[PDB]
Amino acid sequence: QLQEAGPGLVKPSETLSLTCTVSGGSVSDTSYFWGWIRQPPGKGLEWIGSVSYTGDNYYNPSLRSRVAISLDAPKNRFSLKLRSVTAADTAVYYCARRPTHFDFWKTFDYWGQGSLVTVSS
Amino acid sequence: PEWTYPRLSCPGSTFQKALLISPLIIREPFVACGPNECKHFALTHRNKLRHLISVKLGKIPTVENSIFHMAAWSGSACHDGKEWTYIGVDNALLKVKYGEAYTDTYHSYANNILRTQESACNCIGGNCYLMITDGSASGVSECRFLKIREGRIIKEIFPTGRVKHTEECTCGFASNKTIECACRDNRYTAKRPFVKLNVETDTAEIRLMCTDTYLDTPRPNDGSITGPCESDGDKGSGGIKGGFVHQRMKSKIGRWYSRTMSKTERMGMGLYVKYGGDPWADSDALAFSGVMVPMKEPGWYSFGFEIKDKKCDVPCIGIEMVAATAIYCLMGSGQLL
Amino acid sequence: PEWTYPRLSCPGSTFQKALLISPIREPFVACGPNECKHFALTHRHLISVKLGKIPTVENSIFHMAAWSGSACHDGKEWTYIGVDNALLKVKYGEAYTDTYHSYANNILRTQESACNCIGGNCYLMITDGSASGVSECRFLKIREGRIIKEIFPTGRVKHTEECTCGFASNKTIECACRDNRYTAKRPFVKLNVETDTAEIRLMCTDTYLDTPRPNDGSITGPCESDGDKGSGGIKGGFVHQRMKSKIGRWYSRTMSKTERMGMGLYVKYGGDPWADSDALAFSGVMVPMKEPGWYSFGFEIKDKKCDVPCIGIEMVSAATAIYCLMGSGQL
Amino acid sequence: PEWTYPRLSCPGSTFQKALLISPIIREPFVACGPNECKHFALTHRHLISVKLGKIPTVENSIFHMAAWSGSACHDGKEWTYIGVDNALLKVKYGEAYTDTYHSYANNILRTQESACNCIGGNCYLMITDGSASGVSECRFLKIREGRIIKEIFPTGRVKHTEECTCGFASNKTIECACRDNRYTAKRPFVKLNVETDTAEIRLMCTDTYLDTPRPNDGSITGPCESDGDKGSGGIKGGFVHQRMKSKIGRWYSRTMSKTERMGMGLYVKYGGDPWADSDALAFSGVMVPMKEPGWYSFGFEIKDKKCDVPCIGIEMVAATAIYCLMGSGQLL
Amino acid sequence: DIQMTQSPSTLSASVGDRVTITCRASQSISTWLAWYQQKPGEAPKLLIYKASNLESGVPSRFSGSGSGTEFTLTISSLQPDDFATYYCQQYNIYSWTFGQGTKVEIK
Ligand SMILES: *[C@@H]1O[C@H](CO)[C@@H](O)[C@H](O)[C@H]1NC(C)=O
Ligand SMILES: *[C@@H]1O[C@H](CO)[C@@H](O)[C@H](O)[C@H]1NC(C)=O
Ligand SMILES: *[C@@H]1O[C@H](CO)[C@@H](O)[C@H](O)[C@H]1NC(C)=O
Repeated sequence: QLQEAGPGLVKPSETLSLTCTVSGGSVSDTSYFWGWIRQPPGKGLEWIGSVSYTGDNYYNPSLRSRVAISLDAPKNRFSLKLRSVTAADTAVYYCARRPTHFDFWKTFDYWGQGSLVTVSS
Repeated sequence: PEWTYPRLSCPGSTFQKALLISPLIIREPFVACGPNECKHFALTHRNKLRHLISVKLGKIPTVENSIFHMAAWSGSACHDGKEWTYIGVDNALLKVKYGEAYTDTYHSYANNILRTQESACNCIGGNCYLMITDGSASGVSECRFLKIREGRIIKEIFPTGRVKHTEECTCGFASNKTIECACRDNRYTAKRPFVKLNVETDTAEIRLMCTDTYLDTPRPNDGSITGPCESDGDKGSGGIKGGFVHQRMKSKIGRWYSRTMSKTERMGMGLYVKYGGDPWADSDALAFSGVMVPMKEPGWYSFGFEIKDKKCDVPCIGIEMVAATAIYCLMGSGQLL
Repeated sequence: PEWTYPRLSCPGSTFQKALLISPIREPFVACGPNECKHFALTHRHLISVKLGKIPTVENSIFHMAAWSGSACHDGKEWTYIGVDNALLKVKYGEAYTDTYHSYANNILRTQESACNCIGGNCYLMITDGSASGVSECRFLKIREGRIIKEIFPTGRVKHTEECTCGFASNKTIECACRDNRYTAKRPFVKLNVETDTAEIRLMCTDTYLDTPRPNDGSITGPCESDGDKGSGGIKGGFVHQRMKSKIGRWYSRTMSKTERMGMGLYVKYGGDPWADSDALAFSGVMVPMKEPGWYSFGFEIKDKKCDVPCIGIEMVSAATAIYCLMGSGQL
Repeated sequence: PEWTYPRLSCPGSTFQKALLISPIIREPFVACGPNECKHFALTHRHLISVKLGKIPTVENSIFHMAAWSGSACHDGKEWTYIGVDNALLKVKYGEAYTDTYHSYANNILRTQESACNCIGGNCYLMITDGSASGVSECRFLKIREGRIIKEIFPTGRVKHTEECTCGFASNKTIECACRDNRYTAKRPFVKLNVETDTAEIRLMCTDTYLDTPRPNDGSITGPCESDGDKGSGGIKGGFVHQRMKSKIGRWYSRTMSKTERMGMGLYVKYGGDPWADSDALAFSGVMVPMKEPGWYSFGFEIKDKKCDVPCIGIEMVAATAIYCLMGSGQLL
Repeated sequence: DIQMTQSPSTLSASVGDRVTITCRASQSISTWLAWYQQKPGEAPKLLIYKASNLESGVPSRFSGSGSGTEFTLTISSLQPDDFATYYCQQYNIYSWTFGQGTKVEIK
């Protein structure tokens, strides 16, 4: 249902832009949050952020100076934009979907495949 | 003639009935205070003839006493230490008046009903922060903070976080670095959104209050929303502006809130308090301080304001009673009587 | 307490309804540093209340007996002017200071508006001679309540009444005047305050401003000509928008061409009204056609650093609506 | 601005009507600060204020604070407002609520519906707490810029002190003439220091029996300290000090009638100490004819540019009247 | 934010053995703790919702419980398909933070 696409390589100071294509569901559906999870090589997971069609948006405060997430409903997809990528940002970037069903009882039920992005000169 | 700043609060630990104004036909009152005077603002009874008016606090709102600041179905007022700012709305347009002159305006963004905090706004230095909101109460309604300087709108601040529905925010200063607001939320939840505005960075963020004490009306039983702090529980439809003030002590920030007694009608009004903490991530219940208004009496909208003393500020909460205005203030200590 | 001067206008490009005063006749507003007063005549006396209050007997101060009058502020004090064949009486602050006699032995009238003070010199328009015929106006320069100089205009002086005046700049006062009997086209006065000299010529603008009026452009003639519908008339609103590089001119007009109903707001920027036929742009409707929309007047609200052009409208006793140059966008 | 230290009074020997004000308002009192006098009263429930000289109404009045008992003073910089409504006493300074005082005896807390006396920045206020028909102690609160900084507990006869009328005897002394319900028709008198914040109460010795209902002066038959006939109920009487360079005059009011609250007379004595001086006060004249009611009577002082003017008012049932020490001769 | 620690960070366990993994929140997270199974090369699969419940399709070998700060995930019988790195996160206050997770090696 979720599939990442975009550059597998950026150099320091460049903006990274990754897009997750949605199928079998819709980014226009207000019951879901869409977002990104980062996994540096050799490390565990770091949450980046998530957005809703209703306008709600959350980001990881250690990153929320350099990040924006756009929910591009007309093309049923969404994207992650990271500014000033420097080095420690090399990671697999995964997209995921979180229903707000029942009462916000779920955490990312659907996952993409991930896209590994290298940061290098 | 110098700018106001947030100041530490006047010593005291409890609230008591301070003053009751109970008779013009007015609605949705609020109080705003400058360096040496308080004014009681209300709208004169949506309709092109509605106006933002004021009388000195302690006066009965009559035609002889009331000054008409501007045409408006909604509005607010502020005092920056040099002068008064009068704000209001009459698609829709928001007008700003500074002292005697009209200055800037702002057009509905949502091209829908535009409203502002029905309360005093919060000024630091010459910069007044006003919450404005639009998009309709029945659905998604986005708020923005306008930074107003001598009547001009210099910056529009778009919040992050839970922003799908924020209305009728009661704001006050938590500290010299920030403004916090307890907001109404129609359609979606009994939990009030809580806004934190960073005035050094002009950045706003909204998260749902985590406390298990539900403050809006109608509400489900306290503690009855088995979700993460952020979730929307039941009975989202309806709602009303809550009272909210800060008690700024040298080492701790107290937070005072109002709630109706009715989980159904807008009846009675209770006072709740928590000292310290961080409401966005704090589920603990608010302590009950007392009853401001009995359950047999109307208790509608409530608002915070602060009275300026010569060397400290006094947190106060006012209550609308369909409409009479009751004022409760942080004077002395003991139970609220 | 220093003398006022015209100042550049507060940034903004449009007018919006500001304030309505509603449950007196010939209302107007005049402003000085830190205050505005609403003036009107008592059905006769010249009275006032602080702007924003609803006029009541308890609230109203009686400045003088008058069936016609005006008011001004020079930065130090208020000037109150009025008429009651009649004499013009001039009061300054608390004292009655001077007078001016009728000159055509007829109904002496004034602006029914704010006058325009620069430095300590207040420029007042006075007129006599009778509405149904030739009526010559004169300007009086009033200093600390005394009439220091009378100014006699050149140009088309056949008929000038109820002039709405304001500053185009620090070196001149312009006025949009009523003209009964002869034309639907308003006379436009340019008063040079450096030289105490005035000229009057018709506004060349095709968009006739008085009431009753012919259709826009409906008179083939030079800028200088009179046309149809000369009998009847009403005072128009008029303010200037003084910008660093341009002078804007705002005018009011009734919506009906035949009746005192509704009120529209029109604007043109730059040019020379005495030799410029281009139509004024329509900014919007101040008053719907189902509502009175009668007399209108200009005034300016003084901000701490700049001035705000405002136009008020009489609505028949009568209510007063105020529109001001706040912000930008449509009215 | 500076503090309202008390000053010697404006010369004169007698009183006459200075001002009468007349058309639900009850228990009026007035107070004056530099350049300003206000007329205070309670509604039937807020403490309200109208500038002295205007007839109390809605348009000319303010609702300063919720209360069914209260008082006011000015310290030279700002007005202090006091009021109560197990009631709590609230203190408001200017526009801000600054402090509170809880019940003590857990009874009907009441204060002085007369005037608060400020010296320097320290305002002295009498409070009463205790039934009506029984023992009721009073305390003096010392209030500074709206905050209660000291509670003063009196010695002497303290079994019952209520609704006191206070004024300055000098820079270093405040004296008050207090009501006594239940125990005696004689009026208690409190002497309060300010240098030591010490109060003492003794019964006025003076055989004028300044209260109502009262006996004839055939009570006493007991040392000044004798709580004799009647005293039930009582009236809030009052007095002012004349403060002359050489002696202290003391001007007191007494209901003309010994039974109901009818009429009102003015009495004076100069010098001495009322705690141990039985001589009757001289009669100066009638303030209110015994055809008209004469209820609460408060003291206040009007500040002149260089001196103070002792004034005594009175409640009619409501309406009031002010008598002032103006010139000489006799009260008319 | 809330710092979360997992333990043991590395686990050696046999087939048919029983596995217990513990999450230790520095602050209470009520009962909202989620758990994921990340097989190498794959996005983490959710296993546990509100401390327990159990995500649909999870083999019934997995179950979680706990409250406040100390929570566990257990595997009733370890099978080779359970080889994975396991992770947990706060699922209450925002800034969802994951612990380092644990590696479960099957022998
Ligand atoms: C804010 O800063 C001003 C600087 O003059 C200070 O006077 C004021 O007390 C401070 N207020 C608070 C709440 O810290
Ligand atoms: C000219 O107009 C400006 C407008 O701001 C004013 O400041 C200035 O004093 C005026 N000068 C004179 C002498 O009229
Ligand atoms: C008390 O001392 C002050 C000192 O300034 C003086 O003004 C005042 O008159 C004195 N009191 C009396 C009763 O004179």
